[PDB]
Amino acid sequence: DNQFYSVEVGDSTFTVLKRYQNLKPIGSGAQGIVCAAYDAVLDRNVAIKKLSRPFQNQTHAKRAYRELVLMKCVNHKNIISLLNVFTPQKTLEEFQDVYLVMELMDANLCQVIQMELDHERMSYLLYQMLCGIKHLHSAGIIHRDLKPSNIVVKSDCTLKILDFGLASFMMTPYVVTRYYRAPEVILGMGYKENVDIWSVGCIMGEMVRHKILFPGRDYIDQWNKVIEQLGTPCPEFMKKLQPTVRNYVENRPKYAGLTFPKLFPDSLFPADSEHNKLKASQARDLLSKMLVIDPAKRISVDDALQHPYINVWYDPAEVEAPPPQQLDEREHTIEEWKELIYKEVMN
Ligand SMILES: O=C1c2ccccc2-c2n[nH]c3cccc1c23
Repeated sequence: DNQFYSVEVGDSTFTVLKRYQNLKPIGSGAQGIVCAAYDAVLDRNVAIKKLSRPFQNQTHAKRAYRELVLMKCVNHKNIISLLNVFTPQKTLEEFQDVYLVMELMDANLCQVIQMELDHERMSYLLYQMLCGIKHLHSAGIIHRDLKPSNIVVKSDCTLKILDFGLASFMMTPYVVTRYYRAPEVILGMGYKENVDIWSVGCIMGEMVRHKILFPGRDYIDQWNKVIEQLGTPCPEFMKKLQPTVRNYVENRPKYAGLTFPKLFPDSLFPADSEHNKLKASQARDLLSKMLVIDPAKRISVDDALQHPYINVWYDPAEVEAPPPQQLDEREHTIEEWKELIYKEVMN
């Protein structure tokens, strides 16, 4: 009595439990391919993500295992919830693919970016974003890899962050995105919680300009786009850079960097009225507090959530609450990773 059936979607095959019906493509990325589907058991729509051979490389396998262990433990209204996990393969020897069933959303942030939002929507999206980051932080997790493709939303303006971020060489088709990586994390500097504020900043700025703030072919080219617009960091900051780095950085063409009002003119914001003009200045202020090269001066999540522009949706229940009560860290080989993932999936 088999409980699986296969269907073609995109240029790949999905083999799932019969409960999942009428699958339909909805995008793809690095971690894998995703589908939309109706779940007859729960009588609702779900998102089904297929991880093909997650154990193929160390990093890829650590990501899968981690996301899998944390997706069952944490449970915040802004973190994507895992509904079910399964593999069609029935023995460790044959074990190949893993399927994650999650709540279905209507679009990722890349799409939202392509459009304009009113101050009310934009601030709400940002509120939920920072709120999710605060929950992760209080659980000892610091993302460090927040980007628009990792965030999804629904029509009712609800938002959820997908993966849990970062914890070897790679040549796979997976892009080398790093446009959203904080400066300190780039120049090998150490980092802290507020390292995520920089990403939110890049994302917020991108939702306003509708363009990647810092387009960089390579981590070297990116640093330029950063300095050009934001200007060169203060000497003190440099004193904090490693010799090998402070050298390259301090010998890099200096820059004044365009002011914030210029970087985010009133034309990118609704200037309908005084209320909107006032809201546009408060957004600009928030951006100038998050897009700070030197983290020492960059605002924190708790402060960002109190910012006038965001404060509007504050709620002491969704912010200050008791976070969740197996955390690996040892490197393993492909084979060990495959059994670890398999045992996890099989429980
Ligand atoms: O990539 C998407 C995605 C992309 C566009 C629209 C909805 C979703 C969506 N809804 N739930 C999940 C769970 C994981 C990934 C994704 C989703």
